[PDB]
Amino acid sequence: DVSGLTPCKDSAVFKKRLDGSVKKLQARLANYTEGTPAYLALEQQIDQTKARFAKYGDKGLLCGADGLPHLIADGRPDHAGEFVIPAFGFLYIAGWIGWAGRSYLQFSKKTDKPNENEIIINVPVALGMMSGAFLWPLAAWKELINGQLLVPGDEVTVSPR
Amino acid sequence: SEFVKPYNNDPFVGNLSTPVTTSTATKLYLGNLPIYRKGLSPLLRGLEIGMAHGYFLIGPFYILGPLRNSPNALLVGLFSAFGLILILTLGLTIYGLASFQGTEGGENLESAKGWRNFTSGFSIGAFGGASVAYVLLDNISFF
Amino acid sequence: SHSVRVYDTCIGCTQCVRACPCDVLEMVPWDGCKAGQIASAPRAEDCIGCKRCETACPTDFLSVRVYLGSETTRSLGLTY
Amino acid sequence: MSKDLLKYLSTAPVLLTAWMSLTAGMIIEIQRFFPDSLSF
Amino acid sequence: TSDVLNLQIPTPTFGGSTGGWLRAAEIEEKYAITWTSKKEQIFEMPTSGAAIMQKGENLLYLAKKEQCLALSTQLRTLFKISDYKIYRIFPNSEVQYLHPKDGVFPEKLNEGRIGVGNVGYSIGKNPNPVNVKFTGKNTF
Amino acid sequence: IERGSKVRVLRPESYWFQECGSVATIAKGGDRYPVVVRFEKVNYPGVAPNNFALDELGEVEAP
Amino acid sequence: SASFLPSILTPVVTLVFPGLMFALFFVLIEQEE
Amino acid sequence: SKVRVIVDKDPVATSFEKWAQPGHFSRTLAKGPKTTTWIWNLHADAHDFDSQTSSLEDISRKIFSAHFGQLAIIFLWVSQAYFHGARFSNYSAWLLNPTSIKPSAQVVWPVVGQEILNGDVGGGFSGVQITSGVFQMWRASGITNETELYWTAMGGLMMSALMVFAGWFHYHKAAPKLEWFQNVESMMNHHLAGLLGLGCLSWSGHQIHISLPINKLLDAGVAPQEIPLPHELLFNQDLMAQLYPSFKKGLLPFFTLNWGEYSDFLTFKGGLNPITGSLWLSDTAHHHLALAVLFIFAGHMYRTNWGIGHSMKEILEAHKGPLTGEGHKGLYEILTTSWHAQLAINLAMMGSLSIIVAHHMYAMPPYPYIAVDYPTQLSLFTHHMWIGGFCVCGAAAHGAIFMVRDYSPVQSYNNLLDRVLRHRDAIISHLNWVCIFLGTHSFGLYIHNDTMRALGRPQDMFSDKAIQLQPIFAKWVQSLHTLAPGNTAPNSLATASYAFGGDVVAVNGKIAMMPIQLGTADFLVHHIHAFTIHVTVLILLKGVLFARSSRLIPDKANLGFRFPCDGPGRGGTCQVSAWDHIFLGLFWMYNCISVVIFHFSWKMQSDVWGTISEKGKITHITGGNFANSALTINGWLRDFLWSQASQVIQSYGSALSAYGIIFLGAHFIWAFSLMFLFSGRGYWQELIESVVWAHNKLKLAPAIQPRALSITQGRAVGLAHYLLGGIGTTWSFFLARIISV
Ligand code: CLA
Ligand code: CLA
Ligand code: CLA
Ligand code: CLA
Ligand code: CLA
Ligand code: CLA
Ligand SMILES: CC1=C(/C=C/C(C)=C/C=C/C(C)=C/C=C/C=C(C)/C=C/C=C(C)/C=C/C2=C(C)CCCC2(C)C)C(C)(C)CCC1
Ligand SMILES: CC1=C(/C=C/C(C)=C/C=C/C(C)=C\C=C\C=C(C)\C=C\C=C(C)\C=C\C2=C(C)CCCC2(C)C)C(C)(C)CCC1
Ligand SMILES: CC1=C(C/C=C(\C)CCC[C@H](C)CCC[C@H](C)CCCC(C)C)C(=O)c2ccccc2C1=O
Repeated sequence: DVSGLTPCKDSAVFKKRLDGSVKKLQARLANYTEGTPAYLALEQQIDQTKARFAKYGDKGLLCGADGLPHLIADGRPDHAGEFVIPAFGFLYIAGWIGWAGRSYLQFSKKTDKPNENEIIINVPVALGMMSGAFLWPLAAWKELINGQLLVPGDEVTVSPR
Repeated sequence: SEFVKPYNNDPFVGNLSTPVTTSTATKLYLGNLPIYRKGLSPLLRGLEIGMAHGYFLIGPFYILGPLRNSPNALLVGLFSAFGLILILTLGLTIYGLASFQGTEGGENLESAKGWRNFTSGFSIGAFGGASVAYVLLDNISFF
Repeated sequence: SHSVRVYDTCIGCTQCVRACPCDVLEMVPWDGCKAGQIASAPRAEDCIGCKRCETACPTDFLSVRVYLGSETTRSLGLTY
Repeated sequence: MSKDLLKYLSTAPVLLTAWMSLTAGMIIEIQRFFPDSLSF
Repeated sequence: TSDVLNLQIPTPTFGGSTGGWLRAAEIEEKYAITWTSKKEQIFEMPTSGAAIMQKGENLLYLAKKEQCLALSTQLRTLFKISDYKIYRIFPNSEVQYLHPKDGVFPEKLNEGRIGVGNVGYSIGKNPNPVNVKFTGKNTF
Repeated sequence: IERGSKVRVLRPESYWFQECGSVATIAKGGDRYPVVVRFEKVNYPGVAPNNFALDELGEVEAP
Repeated sequence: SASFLPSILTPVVTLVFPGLMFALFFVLIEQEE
Repeated sequence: SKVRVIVDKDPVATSFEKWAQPGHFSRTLAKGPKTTTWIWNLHADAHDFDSQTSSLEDISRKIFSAHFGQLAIIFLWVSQAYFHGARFSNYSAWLLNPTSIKPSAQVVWPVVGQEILNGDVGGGFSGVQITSGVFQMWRASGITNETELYWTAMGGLMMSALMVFAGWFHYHKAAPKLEWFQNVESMMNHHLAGLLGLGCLSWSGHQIHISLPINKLLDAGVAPQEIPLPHELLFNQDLMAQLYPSFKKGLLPFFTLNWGEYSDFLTFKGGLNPITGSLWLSDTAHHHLALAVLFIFAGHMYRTNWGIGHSMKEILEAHKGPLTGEGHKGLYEILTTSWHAQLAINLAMMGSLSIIVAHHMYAMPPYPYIAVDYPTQLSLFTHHMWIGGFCVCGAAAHGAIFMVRDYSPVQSYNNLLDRVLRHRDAIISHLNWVCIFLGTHSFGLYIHNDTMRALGRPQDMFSDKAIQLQPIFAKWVQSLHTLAPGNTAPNSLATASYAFGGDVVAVNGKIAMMPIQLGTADFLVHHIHAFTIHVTVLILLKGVLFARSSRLIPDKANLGFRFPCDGPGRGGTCQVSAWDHIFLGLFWMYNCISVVIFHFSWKMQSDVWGTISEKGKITHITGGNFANSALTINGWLRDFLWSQASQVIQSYGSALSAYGIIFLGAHFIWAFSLMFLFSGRGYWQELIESVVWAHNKLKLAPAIQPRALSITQGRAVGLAHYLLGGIGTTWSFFLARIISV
């Protein structure tokens, strides 16, 4: 496929890693009596290892010559389960955090004691901005068009140069 | 009692008159060494310092040197002492050149003539002391 | 010896003279401020350069300025 | 509670510790329920 | 006052310290401070230790001007003595008067002083160092 | 400018260059920097006000 | 015979030359006007 | 009655009001933050009670209540060990076989694949191996059951709640006056008798009545579940007489001074118990009895309400000579009016005591089966070394604080403090010369050995096959200790410890303790230790002595205890404060303790620890390579660090993988320290300005203005990161090495 990589469901080294991973825990299992919670924990580990390897095979990941999954951050649609969709998710969440912080900063600036509102948070107002930052890509765009997002540039302090 | 007092009756000089600095024993020791003995020309001061120092310096090269377990151990120690004595003489000469410039000379040690006499005495004394300790070490079975 | 200069943004609040540990600075009469005095540095050869005057200035970007320069036995603070 | 104990609980370190504990708990429980996720 | 110092003024009773002036005070430069006391009391020396100051007039030799002015600061902020005089003794027995020069303290205004080092513009209007290149002078 | 005006500082070496401050007192005399401007942000020494000249302030809001 | 040149030049250069240069440099440092 | 209880009633109201007002304790910080320096100043000045109030009484009350809170924390920390032993351990399976079951009392939750840390410690248990030695400590007390651990944990929780209540009570309800704290004679008597002597007496009673019979039955082979319970042994003269045939006579020989009849359970046999490889518990009980009598006797020295006793002012003022002027006059007022002086003495004593504990618990294993538990021995030694080094640095720190703040020249004229301050240049100069001499010799012998071995001249080295440096004094002292039983310890069966020579003690193949031979490498590394200790002493003593003034800065006391500098003047006055001297000396403490624990680890792995087989064939862990490889720095680098890091770098995929993770992370933190240690504040302030421009552009400027860390704070952050990274790397390396071999 891409870069000479094979699917992990069709790779022999991936299956060999599966067998080694389950065999290590099976060898660890032989010194415990059955029914003891140590035995149950070890067989739960074996089942979790099998489930993880089966999931990695089923999701369509590409494994290399070492038998380990390789992520394709290219932007292809068939590998959108890799980088691109977590990219969109993180961009939304990070913009949410930034917009909540910015909104609370505006509110604390507009009060009588801006310093005391930052070490001691106004929790109801902070929760209000924090929950209302869910529509940050629209509110930020509206503030950008309205000219409230950016200072003109002659009003921010600058070093003499 | 109080055996630590201001040095030379001045309470604001950076020294103390402890039983180490101003004892009569320490004055007799450090007023009769060659560098401090009264009525000595600088050449004799240098000579008396040099012979003891050369005796000293041929001390460690023979016993601990790289050729200690060799039939030529004492000769190599003597040559190493000679080299160290030459280095110390060169250091004394360059110290006298850097320190005493445009001086009136005389029997004072802190002058060009005095330091040249002191360095000459030290060099000849150091070579002589190294040779004397070579002679005594070569016939150590006499004692 | 370091060079000390006092600029005309002085307000004559005397803190540089009090902060000086080497008697470098002194107050001379002036008419450019409400206090009627400006700092002066007539003994800059006794400057050590510790910049205690610059810590004591209240004006925005301090009026008394010490520029480190040549080193002598006084500006190095040598007792020996 | 009190009008001044809640103000102490509103301070930056207490709120930071509580919110980081909540975030760590949420992520740990997500890892407990949906483990070993590489792709989406 | 003038460039005169009484060499026979009694000194504070001190047990001797390892902080006094070294060889380059009888060779290069030495400083002394003289003040007037009302009572016999104990003060901390700038070169470590404690000394008893004599009731009356005192004289004390130090190695630098910083030590003399630190001792004067101690004699001001503590128990109130404000008539100290700091001198500078040269190896050829020549004395020069330094502190309370014009007779009054430098923080108080005194008519008759000339401003030295005053600059007739704000600090942000100094010339660029390119304009003083290959001249030897500076932009201060 | 007057007392209580909101001004913008044009001195380039000031900590509050291109920043807004409030005029506190304008002295009428021979002072070279008569206008006193107080700021809400302290500088590195922690000093809130400073004395400014009439040509170093650009004015924003009338009293 | 070119088998003597290391044992001649290396001590002469490496030991004697910088020692004399250090002494000369120190003397030139400490001379004054 | 001069010694009395005088107490103020309800001085401070209990309220959650100053909780919501941070920085209330100081005048400057209570006005609110303007920059992000008020936060760090709030954290730095929280416990500096001397700068918050000028009243010594309120300072003392704060100190007392804080002591109560600290004791509550320590009680909770004891309760955690007892509860984890009760509920999360394999202590019973370890009791059934304390030579093949590895102790473990800490289990992890499986969420993220970290269940691999639950290794096979034996006994049908999965968990993280424990090197604290609490298991052997419990076995030495006769805690064979898992109910007693649970109830000890519950009692520890109850005591922690008691200390919390006492701390609230003595600051908000019944705060003692200043005259209560200044009763140092009464305090000294009460501590020496009631704390120390009564603790020794009660612990000796517990030992005699519980731990001697239970451990005797355990060493006899009786399983722990068929051993009589301690309450069944406490009130049974018949059973104790069956075990120790001297309880038939009862308490009568004690009162008739026929104490020789109690020699069955109060012995001075010395040596080690062959069954457990530890000290005899009868020796321990006898030791605690002797200590109890000695401490109760010593607690009757100082004067209280009754006419007998000493005054400590009269003892000090009588000790004066010709060379010291007024002597110890004025030290009583110094130590009864200042808390920092008492810290400066007590921290030094506690650090030296921790170091003594580290040196004594390895050559004299006091708990059963702790000698054959090599990770426990290594961890305890290194732990107590690090604690001692930190405390001995703190002693110098508080001596400097006292000298800056609480020193008074009128009070301390011509006494010992004044005479020390009047010749400090001589002290610092001679200690400087000693440091240079020791460093040149001790390190240049290593460098000379490196050069001789690299030049192919092993016959010119400083080795046992070459020019020898035999520690003749240490060997003579060892020979004196080996011949002590019978000659200079006539009523002694064996030597004090087998490190001085004697017989090898083995417990089930493993070596408990064997003689430690000293050679030229031991001479060399002991001189290295002396040199490092001397340089640390030089830095700390120079900081204490020059805390008030120096030739460079005559008015250093007016600048404070901690301050960054006095400008770039006088050529540069960087790090002139006594705080910066403590900051510099902490690095040298780290160096000294690291070399000490490296010496201990290599020498014990090379010449003591190992196995024994038939006909007494001794095979050590590393193979006896310390004698010839610890002579060169390359030998150290190749045979200690490179050779013993194999366990910590190959721990991935096993139960020791957390040690490799902590190895890498501590390397990261140690390298992260140099960022603060090398750089300076102004660059970071300008970079923060550049970031603040973007924040101001996007309307994101905080009202609390962001600032770079201060110079003192930057140095403190760099030093703390350096110490954390170094101690973490050494911790992970030691634990992963010694657990796996
Ligand atoms: C919510 C507040 C907030 C917002 C919107 C931003 C926004 C920005 N920062 Mg930033 N920053 C913040 C807080 C914030 N910062 C804090 C608290 C610090 C100190 C640790 C920094 C330190 C910092 C540096 C050193 C740099 C930026 C940079 C930047 C810019 C690029 C994005 C970036 O690198 O993010 C990275 C952000 C961080 C590494 C800091 C995140 C810290 C936390 C997670 C955010 C604070 C959340 C806050 C506590 C929420 C409380 C509000 C609530 C009560 C409602 C961008 C304008 C960069 C720049 O100038 O690029 C042009 C840059 O170099 N920031
Ligand atoms: C300080 C550490 C130290 C010490 C003690 C030695 C010691 C030695 N080295 Mg050595 N070396 C060192 C570091 C050291 N090395 C380092 C760091 C290097 C690498 C750069 C080397 C590289 C080196 C080489 C390459 C060689 C040696 C050799 C030697 C041996 C003979 C050297 C000799 O005679 O010098 C001359 C010694 C003196 C002039 C003695 C001066 C010291 C005196 C005793 C001081 C006395 C003070 C006195 C007590 C004060 C009190 C006076 C009062 C009573 C009035 C000797 C055993 C040689 C050898 O083969 O070894 C067998 C050799 O070839 N060294
Ligand atoms: C810069 C080049 C260079 C360097 C680094 C060396 C280095 C060395 N030469 Mg060498 N050599 C050079 C050029 C150089 N050579 C040239 C051009 C010649 C031809 C005349 C020779 C002829 C030569 C002989 C015949 C011998 C060496 C030997 C040696 C070795 C011992 C040092 C010594 O006694 O030198 C002595 C070298 C000379 C007297 C010749 C002068 C070297 C050049 C011309 C000087 C260059 C100076 C350079 C620019 C640095 C300037 C700064 C300086 C003043 C600090 C050493 C490895 C000895 C050897 O083999 O030991 C094993 C030896 O016997 N050299
Ligand atoms: C015999 C009486 C006695 C005893 C046992 C103690 C014991 C103690 N004092 Mg103390 N003290 C006493 C008399 C006594 N004092 C007197 C008369 C004065 C006034 C002059 C003081 C003034 C004083 C001050 C100012 C301070 C102490 C502190 C301390 C503690 C030191 C920390 C330590 O070693 O932890 C060891 C910990 C323990 C031994 C745990 C047990 C804790 C309890 C409270 C001990 C007593 C229990 C009880 C009496 C015994 C019951 C036996 C029963 C089971 C049969 C320690 C608990 C310091 C401290 O930490 O403050 C809290 C401190 O700052 N004391
Ligand atoms: C008996 C122990 C003891 C006590 C009571 C004190 C008490 C005091 N010390 Mg002191 N000190 C001690 C031991 C002690 N020290 C030791 C052992 C050292 C040597 C390292 C020092 C070094 C020292 C210095 C250098 C200074 C003090 C200062 C002070 C005073 C104020 C402290 C303060 O507010 O800090 C508040 C408390 C904190 C800021 C907490 C510190 C947290 C540390 C740095 C991090 C710990 C990390 C942790 C162990 C591991 C983290 C792991 C990671 C993965 C999270 C106070 C009187 C200062 C002062 O001005 O005195 C008048 C001062 O400048 N001390
Ligand atoms: C490996 C790094 C290293 C080394 C070698 C040193 C070396 C030294 N430090 Mg140090 N230091 C270091 C890191 C290091 N430091 C770090 C990281 C810090 C930051 C916390 C400090 C902080 C510090 C302080 C605060 C102090 C020192 C002091 C000292 C000196 C101790 C006196 C002594 O024995 O000197 C002898 C020399 C050595 C031990 C090293 C060389 C030994 C050679 C091998 C033998 C002799 C060689 C000879 C002289 C030259 C021959 C070869 C030549 C002809 C080419 C010494 C110069 C103390 C000091 O100067 O007071 C006395 C002191 O107070 N250091
Ligand atoms: C582990 C622990 C714990 C516990 C502890 C305990 C258990 C303790 C005990 C203690 C005790 C239990 C003590 C006791 C003591 C006792 C005593 C101290 C006694 C004494 C006695 C005496 C001193 C006597 C005297 C006499 C005589 C001899 C003569 C005269 C008469 C008489 C009789 C008086 C807790 C939980 C807390 C916590 C955790 C840890
Ligand atoms: C396709 C793709 C890719 C690429 C990407 C790229 C290339 C991107 C770029 C990007 C860019 C080139 C960007 C730029 C930008 C600019 C700017 C200018 C921005 C800005 C921003 C801002 C301004 C923000 C703001 C805010 C908000 C809104 C929220 C939060 C808060 C704050 C205020 C911060 C890769 C291959 C990787 C992968 C696949 C996919
Ligand atoms: C980097 C640096 C700064 C800048 C450092 C600053 C401004 C510290 C910032 C503190 C932060 C905000 C605390 C929290 C850190 C992170 C936000 C959290 C990281 C959490 C990890 C465990 C992931 C200095 O001010 C400084 C001063 C003097 C000498 C050296 C230095 C120096 O090296």
